[PDB]
Amino acid sequence: VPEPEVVATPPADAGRGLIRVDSREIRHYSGTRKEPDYLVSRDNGKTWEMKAAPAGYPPNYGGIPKESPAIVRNPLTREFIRVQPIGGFVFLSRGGLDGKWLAVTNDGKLEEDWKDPEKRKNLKKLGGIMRTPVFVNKGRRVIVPFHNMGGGTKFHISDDGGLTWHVSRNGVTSPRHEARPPHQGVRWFNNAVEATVLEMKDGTLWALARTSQDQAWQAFSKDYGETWSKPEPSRFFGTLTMNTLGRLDDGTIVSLWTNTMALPENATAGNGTWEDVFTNRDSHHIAMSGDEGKTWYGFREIILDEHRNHPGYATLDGPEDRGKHQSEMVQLDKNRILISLGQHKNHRRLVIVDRRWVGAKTRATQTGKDLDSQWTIHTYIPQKKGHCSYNRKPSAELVQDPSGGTKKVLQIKRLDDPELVNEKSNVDYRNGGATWNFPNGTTGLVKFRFRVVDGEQADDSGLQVSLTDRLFNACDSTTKDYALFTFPIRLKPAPHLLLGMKKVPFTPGAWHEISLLWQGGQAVVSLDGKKAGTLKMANKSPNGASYIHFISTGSQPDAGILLDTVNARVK
Ligand SMILES: [Ca+2]
Ligand SMILES: [Cl-]
Repeated sequence: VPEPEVVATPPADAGRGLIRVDSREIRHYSGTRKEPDYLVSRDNGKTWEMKAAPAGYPPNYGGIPKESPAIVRNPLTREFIRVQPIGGFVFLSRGGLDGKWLAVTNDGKLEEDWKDPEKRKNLKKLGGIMRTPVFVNKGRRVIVPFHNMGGGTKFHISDDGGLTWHVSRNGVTSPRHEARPPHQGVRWFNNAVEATVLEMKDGTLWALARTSQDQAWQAFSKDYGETWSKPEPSRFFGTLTMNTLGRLDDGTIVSLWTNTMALPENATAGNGTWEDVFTNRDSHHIAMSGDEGKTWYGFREIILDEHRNHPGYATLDGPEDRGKHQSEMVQLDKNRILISLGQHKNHRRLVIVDRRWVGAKTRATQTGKDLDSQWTIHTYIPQKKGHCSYNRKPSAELVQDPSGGTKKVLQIKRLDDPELVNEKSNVDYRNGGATWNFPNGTTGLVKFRFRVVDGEQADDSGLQVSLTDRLFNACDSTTKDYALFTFPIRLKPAPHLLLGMKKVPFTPGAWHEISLLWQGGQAVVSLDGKKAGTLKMANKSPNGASYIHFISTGSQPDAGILLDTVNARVK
């Protein structure tokens, strides 16, 4: 069963503009300010080329150059509706995407002659930053989520195919972040923004929205979007990144999001009215549910950002926002889904994912072979660069296997690098680390092979090992406080595992295997095939474990430990 496959770079940041035309043709429109165009696949998503749009397709009067308008098919008429991410007009098609297009007027009529500037003055303009129109109530209503500068998500609502519009009575909100430890400042405040909506089988609507909390928040509507329930945390971890929900032909729900935890806010973060830095946008994830969201599986990494370790990350080809957050999906066939994801022309991708891969129960890795594609190891140079970015370094390096032979293995240690410190922001990212994804499970077995490096060690040198339910940065020493299960490997006074107050010795100069067998609220730890002790769950999870996280613990430069293989099996 195939791993995720990159097939192209979309012509706009992801999240809007991907649209199926027929059984073989799929398009991704653009935000171009010039003659409209689109990226097109004519082989159901495998290969792609740019094409100019025909003369009757409207230019982008609103929007912005890096974002396409949203294009959605009306399920009753099979025509299309188009809205921009911001500004511009409401366009409806007659005769398809390459047919005639009409703009909605303020008086509920349709305007054919929209290339006349004077006639554009009386066209309907929907306010706010908009996401994707969705058709609900047996196709008879269309809703467009939007947010303004402060009051949270609300919905533009039309009951006549988009000709006339009103606003929902309420929408979705979420609370402000508080500067409590480990935070030294406030996260940029987003009040339940950038919502995705799904119609559930019982007619209820589910809205899932981006927040300043550790997870997306959600609300539900029983009246097709007019009114919404009290907002609550969702099961999808992530902060200040976008969620997308969709449904496959057979009823299966798909959730796409960036399943990450940002580094704690530092001492120069503002009052929350603006963002200082993004440290959580270098991955994208997928989970699925076959039972209307009662249970979920997957939580797999679709892709890691190829540039994530780079010391020029923030400023290569301009300073604008980049990464793997934002996404849109189109099903290709029973087993395959096409996803557009990310921001910036060097980071944006179109990727094909297989559902059988989402449902897999095992994964294995060797650091020397798989570092580039599978391992998050970057630390940050904590100096603001570009638009809300930091440049990076790899925090851990491959070295020869001390035993001999051809394996390269990962050295995880406390770095001697003053560039990873910012005194005024009061942050220090010199502890190297590494983290790796596997399919989600509430029960599982993970095994890893490690060795103490033969050299000088500090008094607190070692490795904190954590099982987590989202991706924590390699250099984040607070991971243990949020982990499902966690324990330290200590190198001094002599090497040992610490399980509670139990010390379990092991030898230097030799490879060792540790296994973690978890079930419910307990994890059994084994060393070289012998039971070593049992760990109580530190944090409950709505989902289960889907990452193992390793971080050095030394406070002075040390030699650290080597990491070779990791294997996971879940049930
Ligand atoms: Ca911040
Ligand atoms: Cl943003």
